Amino acid sequence: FEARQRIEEKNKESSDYHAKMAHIVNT
Amino acid sequence: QVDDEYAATSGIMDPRIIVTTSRDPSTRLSQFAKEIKLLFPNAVRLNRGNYVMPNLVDACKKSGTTDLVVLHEHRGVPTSLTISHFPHGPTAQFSLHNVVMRHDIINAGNQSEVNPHLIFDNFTTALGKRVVCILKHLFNAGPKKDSERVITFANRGDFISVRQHVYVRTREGVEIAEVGPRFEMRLFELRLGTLENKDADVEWQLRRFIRTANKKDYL
Amino acid sequence: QHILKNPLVAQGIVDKAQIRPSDVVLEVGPGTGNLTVRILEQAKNVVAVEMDPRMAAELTKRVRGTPVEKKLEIMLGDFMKTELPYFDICISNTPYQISSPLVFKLINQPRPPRVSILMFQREFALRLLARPGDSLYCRLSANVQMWANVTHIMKVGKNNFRPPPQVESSVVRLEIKNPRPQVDYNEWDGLLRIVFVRKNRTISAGFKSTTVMDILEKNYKTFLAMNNEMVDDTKGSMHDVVKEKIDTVLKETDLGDKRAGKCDQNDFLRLLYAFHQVGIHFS
RNA sequence: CAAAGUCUUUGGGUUCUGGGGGGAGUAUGGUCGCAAGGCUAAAGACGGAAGGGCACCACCAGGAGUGGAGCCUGCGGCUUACACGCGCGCUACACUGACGGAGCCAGCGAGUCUAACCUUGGCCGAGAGGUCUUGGUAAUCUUGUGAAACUCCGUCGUGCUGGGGAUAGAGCAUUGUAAUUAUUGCUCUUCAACGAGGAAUUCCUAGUAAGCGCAAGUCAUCAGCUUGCGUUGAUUACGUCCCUGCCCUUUGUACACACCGCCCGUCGCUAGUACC
RNA sequence: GUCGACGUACUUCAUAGGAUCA
Repeated sequence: FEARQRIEEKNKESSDYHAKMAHIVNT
Repeated sequence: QVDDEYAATSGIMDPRIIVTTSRDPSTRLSQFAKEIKLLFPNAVRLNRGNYVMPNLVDACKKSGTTDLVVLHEHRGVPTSLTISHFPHGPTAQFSLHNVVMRHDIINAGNQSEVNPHLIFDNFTTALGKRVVCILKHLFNAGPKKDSERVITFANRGDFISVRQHVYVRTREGVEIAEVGPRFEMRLFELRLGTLENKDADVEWQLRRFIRTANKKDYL
Repeated sequence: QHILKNPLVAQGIVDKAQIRPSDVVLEVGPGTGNLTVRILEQAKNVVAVEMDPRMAAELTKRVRGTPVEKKLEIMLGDFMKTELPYFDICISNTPYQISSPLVFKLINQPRPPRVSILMFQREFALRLLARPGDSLYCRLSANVQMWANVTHIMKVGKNNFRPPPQVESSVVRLEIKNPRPQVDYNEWDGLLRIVFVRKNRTISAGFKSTTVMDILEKNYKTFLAMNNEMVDDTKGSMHDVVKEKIDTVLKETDLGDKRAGKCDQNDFLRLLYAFHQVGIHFS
C-alpha cells in the first residue's frame, strides 16, 4: 500500500512539473 | 488471439480432459483432483501408479486427448499444477494456493456439469491473452443460451482467482450461489514443448530475484 | 462523422459551460464519450441524445462500474423528432447539418435552457455573431439576436479533427433571453423575410415586388374580413390602397430609404409597429 | 526558349515592384474595433408429464484405509522478554513374525580450474571417524550405484518376550568460533503406550489397490518434505439405474424397408361479440 | 470577455540520393 501511494504521488508530481515547463515557454 | 496451437482446432472440436497426480497422492489431494474433475465437462480421470511419463503421455496421445492436467502437493494439500496441451502444445506450470472443498463446507446442491458459461476478467497483456486462450480452449465449445454454470477467472494483481457460481434470473436481477473451489492461482512458466521434451522452447519464466517484480505484473 | 481528437479543447468547452452541481445537462450527439464523462462529474443528471446504437452501446459500456453509472440516460432517434425533457444547459457537437434547426428548436422550447455551448461551422457562427452593418448581418442574425444572445468563445481550427475536414469550427455560447420578448414570432419573421431578400438594396425596394404586394393585399383583406369591414373601390385590385399605405409608412418612419442590412433591431420594431398601426400583418 | 539568346563575371534608353515560398500553431505593457440583461418558474411468461443416455456426488462386490497408540506436521484457542479444536503422514501393535549368517535383480541422473566436487584402493579405528592416490569435467570413475522388500537355513516361542522403541543418561567420534538448546553419526544403558481401534470415515476397477528401496533438490511450493526413478504385486466391478443427481425430445422432422400417427395444464399479445 | 482584424515576437512540419555488400 505504501509502495503504490508513493508511485501515484511521484508520477503526478513529476508530470505536473514537466507540464508547467510546457506551460511557460511557447508563450 | 487464437494461436497455431489452436487455429486448426479452436472452435472446430470440443475437448476432453484427463486428471492425474504426480506420485502416490494423499487422500485429500485425490479428493481435490475429484473436485477439479467434476467441475470440468468431458471429465475422465486415471490414477498414475508407477508410470514412466514419456510412456504415459505418449500412450495417452495416440488414444486421443486434447489436454492433460497433473497436480502436486505438500504434505496433504496441493500447491502446483500443470497443463499439457497434447498436439505439441504449450505446457503451463502454475502455483495454486487456496481452496474450498465441497466435501468440507456443505452439500450446496449439485455441480450439474452442464457445458458451462465462461468468464475471463481483466486480462490485458499478451501473456493474459495466452492464458485466456489456453484456458478457454479447455472448456466445452457450446454452452446454451442460458447455461447457468458460470466459471469465473479474475486477473487482479497477477493472482488469477477462479470460482463457480450458479445463477437464476430472478425478478430484478440474477441471483448466484457459490460452488466449486475458490483459488489463488499463479503461473511461473510456459513451455511450447510438451512436458515429454524436458528441454524444449520455454516461452516464459517468472523472474523472481528481480527487484521490480515486487511491483510489475507479467514479468 | 468527425472526431474532436484534441484532449484540451474538450475540457475548455466543458468548464466554460459553468455547470452547477444541480444541473440537468442535455448533451446532444455525445460521440464516443470523449466529452461526456466530464459532464458526468459536474452535473447531477445527464440526458444524452444519440442516433447510432453502436455509439450508444459503446458509450453505455464506458460507464460501467464507474460511480457515475446511474446518472446518464440515453434517448435514441432523430433529434429533430423527439420530445426533449426539461434540461437545464445544453452542450452540443452534432454534425453540422442540423445547426440551423437546433438553434431555433432551443429558442422555441417550453422553458428553454439557460446557457448552451454549441459547436458550429466558422461562417455559420460568424453569421450568428454579427452586429448590424457588418458584411455578414443576415436574416438569421436578426432572428437569433432578437430572441437570444450569442457570444464567441474560441476558434477550433480544423486540425483537431479526425479526419481533418475543410472548414474551420467555432465554439459559441448561446443564452436565451428571459422572459422571451413579447413581439410575435410569425410577424417578426414575415417582416424579416420580406425586407432581407436583397440585403443591400434599400427597404422600399423590397416592397415593390408583385409577389409581395399580392401577399400584403391578401393579408389586408383577410384582416378586414376578420373584423368584417367591407371593402372600397380599388383601381387595380386592393393593393392600390395598400400601395399608398405602404408609401405613407415609408415616409413617416423614414425607413423607406435606409438599407435593411444596416438597420438594427429597434428600426425593425418601429417598422413593425407602423405597419401594425395602419392595418397590415405578415402572417 | 528565335527570346527566357548577345563568345566564362555582367554598362543601348527608361518606368514599376520584391527583400523572401507552402502547411499548422502560441504569445501579446501595441493599434483599431465588438454584446445582452433586471421580473420570470417543468415533474410471450409460469407449473407438470412421458420418452432415451450418465455417475466409486448412484446401486453390487470387496481392496486399502483413517478415526486406537506413539511421533512429525497444514488451518483454528491463548500468550510471551502453555490444560487446547479441525486435518495430512510414518512407525508398530508380532510367527506370512523377530534376530544370525548365505545368495541376489534396477533405473533416474549428479559430480570438481586456478578449485577440491564426485570418486577407487590399500590403511588403521567396534563403529563413528582420519591416510595418499588415480578415474571423471563425464557411458569411461561412482556406475553393474552388488538397493530394499525378496529368497534359504539357523535362533526363538506368543511370551505386552527376543514384537515395540516413544523415554532418558553416559561415553565416543564429528564439526563449528562454539552442538550449549541430546545440530549430526556410532556405542552402551532406560524399555512407555501399543492385545486391531467405536460413531463415522475417504479412495479405488490391472502392472490396479498395496508394499519395497535408489536419485535430485534445477528463479514458484518443498527438507523428519517434494518430485523423479525403478522393484514386488494382488481380490472384486467390468454388470445395473433401485435411490440419488446430470444430459438429450415432445412436429421422430431428417429421404425407401419393420413402429406409432396432437406434449399437457395456468396468466398471457391481439381479434370478434351479448352487456352496461 | 479564455472576443475579432491587424502590428510585433516566436515555434513547428516537411531531407535524403546513387553504388557495392548482406
